[PDB]
Amino acid sequence: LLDKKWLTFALAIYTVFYLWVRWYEGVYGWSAGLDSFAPEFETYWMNFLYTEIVLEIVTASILWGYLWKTRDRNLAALTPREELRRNFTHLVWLVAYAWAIYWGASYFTEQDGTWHQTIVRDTDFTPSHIIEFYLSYPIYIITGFAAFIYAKTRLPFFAKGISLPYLVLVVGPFMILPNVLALAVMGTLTQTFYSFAQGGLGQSLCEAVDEGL
Amino acid sequence: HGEKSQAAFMRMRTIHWYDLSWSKEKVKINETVEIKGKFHVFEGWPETVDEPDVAFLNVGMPGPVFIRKESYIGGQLVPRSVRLEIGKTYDFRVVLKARRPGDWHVHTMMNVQGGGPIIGPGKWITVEGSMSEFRNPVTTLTGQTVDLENYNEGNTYFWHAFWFAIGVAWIGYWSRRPIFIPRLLMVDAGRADELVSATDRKVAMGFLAATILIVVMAMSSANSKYPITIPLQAGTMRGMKPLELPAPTVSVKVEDATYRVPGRAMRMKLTITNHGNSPIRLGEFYTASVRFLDSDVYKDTTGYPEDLLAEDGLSVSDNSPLAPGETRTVDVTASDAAWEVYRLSDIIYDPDSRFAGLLFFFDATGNRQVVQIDAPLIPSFM
Amino acid sequence: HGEKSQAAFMRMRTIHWYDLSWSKEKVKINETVEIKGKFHVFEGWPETVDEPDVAFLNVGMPGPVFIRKESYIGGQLVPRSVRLEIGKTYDFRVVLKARRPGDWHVHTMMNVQGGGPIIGPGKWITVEGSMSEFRNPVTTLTGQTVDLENYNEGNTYFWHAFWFAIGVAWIGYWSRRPIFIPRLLMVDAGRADELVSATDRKVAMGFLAATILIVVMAMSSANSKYPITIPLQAGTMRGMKPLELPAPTVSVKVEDATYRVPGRAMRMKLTITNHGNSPIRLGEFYTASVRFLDSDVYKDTTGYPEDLLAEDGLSVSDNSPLAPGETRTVDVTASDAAWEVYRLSDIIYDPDSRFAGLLFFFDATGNRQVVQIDAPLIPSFM
Ligand code: CUA
Ligand code: CUA
Ligand SMILES: [Cu+2]
Ligand SMILES: [Cu+2]
Ligand SMILES: [Zn+2]
Ligand SMILES: [Zn+2]
Ligand SMILES: [Zn+2]
Repeated sequence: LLDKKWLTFALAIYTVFYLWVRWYEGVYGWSAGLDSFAPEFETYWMNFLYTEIVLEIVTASILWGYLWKTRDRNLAALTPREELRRNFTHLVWLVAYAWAIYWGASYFTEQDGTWHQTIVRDTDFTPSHIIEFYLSYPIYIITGFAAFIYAKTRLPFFAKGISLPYLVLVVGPFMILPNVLALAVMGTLTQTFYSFAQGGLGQSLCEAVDEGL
Repeated sequence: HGEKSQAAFMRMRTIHWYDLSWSKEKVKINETVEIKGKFHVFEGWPETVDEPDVAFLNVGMPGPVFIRKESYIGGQLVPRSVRLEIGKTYDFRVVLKARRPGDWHVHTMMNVQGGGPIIGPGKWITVEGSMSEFRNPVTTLTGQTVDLENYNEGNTYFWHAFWFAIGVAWIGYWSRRPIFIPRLLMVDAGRADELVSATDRKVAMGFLAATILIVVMAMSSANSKYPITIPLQAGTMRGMKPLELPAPTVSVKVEDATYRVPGRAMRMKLTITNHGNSPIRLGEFYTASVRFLDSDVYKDTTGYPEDLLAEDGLSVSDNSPLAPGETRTVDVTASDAAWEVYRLSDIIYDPDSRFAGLLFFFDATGNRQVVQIDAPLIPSFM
Repeated sequence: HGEKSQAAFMRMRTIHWYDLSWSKEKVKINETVEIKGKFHVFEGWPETVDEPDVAFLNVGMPGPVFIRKESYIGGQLVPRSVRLEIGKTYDFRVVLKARRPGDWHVHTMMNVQGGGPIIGPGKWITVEGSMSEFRNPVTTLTGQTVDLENYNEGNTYFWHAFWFAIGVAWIGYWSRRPIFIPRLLMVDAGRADELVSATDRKVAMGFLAATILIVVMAMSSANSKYPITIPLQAGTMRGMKPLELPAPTVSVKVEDATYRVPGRAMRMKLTITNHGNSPIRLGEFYTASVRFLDSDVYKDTTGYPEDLLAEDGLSVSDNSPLAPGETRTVDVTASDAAWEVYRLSDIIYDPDSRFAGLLFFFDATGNRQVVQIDAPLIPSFM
């Protein structure tokens, strides 16, 4: 009933996964990950790459595939009671996105930043590149899409549309690449906020302000 | 680490490192290891690498597993960038203090201005001990002696926490109240402005005045302690003293030079011609950190990295003494796995198939002549 | 005026000016004053000042209180910018004609390309007389002799007034009528186009054709008188003849050099070592236009600017004759208000605490040797 700790999954699923990763490189950063022309790189690090790309195409196809087919066909008449439950789960998807972005755009990014300072790169495929570019980014993009689709397929307001700011939010990362804009999130919240208040205007939200609160 | 992947001809024709020496192979935390040697900036510097007008004498390691206590090109201490001059040879000396226990492949590298870290040979050095043992003491012109490992650490932290807290304090103050969906709607139908009012706007200027106040107080408080301070010292050192080399007594001429694809060896047809007066023999060809020796003629003692030293890698069709006044053409082959391991064989992907090295000749009583060769190097497949 | 506020190390390590002389101290309008001397471009030129590939030999004064009649680097007249070469010494000669009555602090300065006026020492010169006396005559390859003070003045004025008048004439024609609030409203409700009509559009093309006409008439009339004209002569002069200096006989070595903060003096410990064959003494340390002398040894007669000449500013711990072959270490102290007045003391704000100067040594029979020193200069506070 209402909004569950299906959320606790969303927060810990990345946290555990990425903390395992940080350990994993932590031990093989030095050992294998220094000289790329050693055969221990083609096993502990290169194989890691091929594994993830494949896992990402797959889970992406499954995750988007799933939701697009379980798209609510008879959306026209379903209760405000669930138009809330769903709105909340949507918000969990966004928490999952934001968390996923944190790891990608802040964590592993400025980490790669440090890595460059300490060893001259042997490949465009350093450990922190295998993790920063081809693990971290696909993940938050997949999370991104998921959320978008969930909203489009699960909530009116979002269905019959394609939100601009939301589209921009989700595909934006596809036009972010280095050497040698994600604020859309606002627009898309101010939306999800309205989405919450269709029946849930009441209020509070204008009634129980003019009184207690 | 990081050579190997970089263009084979860049590595051949950029900086030649020789007479390298390392004072120790194994060292305790806080102990010193001293790297010495010479480097020549190759006269035929490639295009495409900005001339070393502003270069920096760096060290090739995985971070501060050592700290660089001192570095010297010519006689002079070199903490800045320095202007090196094409064609010239210099002697350098790096002095490293050990900081992190482990096995490090330390290189001596040049950092050049416009495109390129120019990485010299790397040698494995082992640090034993505990990082908790490391000290980096330094005495100021101000009286005090501090440890650079931790100096000013607590200060840094305080000021960041303090300000960070105040940032939180501000959002905190506003977030006692509800944040989004009521405040959003209030703005919508009808006016906002019930959402904020002094005592809100008193706190607003409380913060605003408090902030300017604390900044200026803090600053001239930081000026009270620490009244003697300089700006970051910077700026390229010119006038690097180059090494005065005697004109070489041998001259060589490279007629064709080929390599097998795929292979582990480079052949070249040299006309060695011995001016000056003592029977001379060829003992080494140095090419891209990789050193090929005729062990019938010369033997490394400096403990040059084992993966880069080809003990009898170099074979001369005729390496009998070359009498003074005499001049002969000879077929020379530099051969060793290092040619494939360090990817000099990757010259076949380079847009400029030209090599460059140093040959080392030795007379009877064992004093040496260094001539430098460069030429186009041509593949042969069939 | 303008040095002093510029970075003390730029002033130290950029161009050194010596053997300066001024033909006169007081001068009548239309009279000549000639500045001579030598300058060295310092081998350790800073980063940050583009090398003097395109430099200009200027004069530091408050506008044309003099005019520059001639200027010479090497033998050559230098009315363009010139390429000077780092390391080299040149002799210059500037020739000034006096134009405005007064007291002028005249400097000799170099103008450099990328960032910087490089200002030499300034001397006060006094011009007596009337500005109404000043003539700048010049004979052309075209026969005529004109006065540059007023040449082409009236012409300039006429054409400007004439065209300015026409400008007014055009607005004046339209402003006989009412300009704004009626015309604005006519455009508004209903159409404009009653606001303009030939005879308006006759006048329009009257002006239009008359303008094109007068321009072309005037131009080929200006071509008729003055049929012989060249383009502005420009372009950097290469091949500046540098001075051929004899290799110095003394060599010095700077081991530490310190300055007191705050203070008026710089100490340095030199190892002076006298090769060549006559007992040598130290007479002068020139640093940044400031000259410190040991009057025990040398006396300026050239009337070097009083505020920059420290008559016994230089003290040597031991300035007895230094025998040929002998070498000694000596403590030297340059000391004078000029060090604080010309703000060399402000080196403490510079991001490169390194100085540079010239030492002048004199043997028994009064002939001299110039060595240049540079080194880091380190503050001491406690
Ligand atoms: Cu690092 Cu070899
Ligand atoms: Cu300008 Cu004296
Ligand atoms: Cu070389
Ligand atoms: Cu000089
Ligand atoms: Zn990167
Ligand atoms: Zn060894
Ligand atoms: Zn006088």
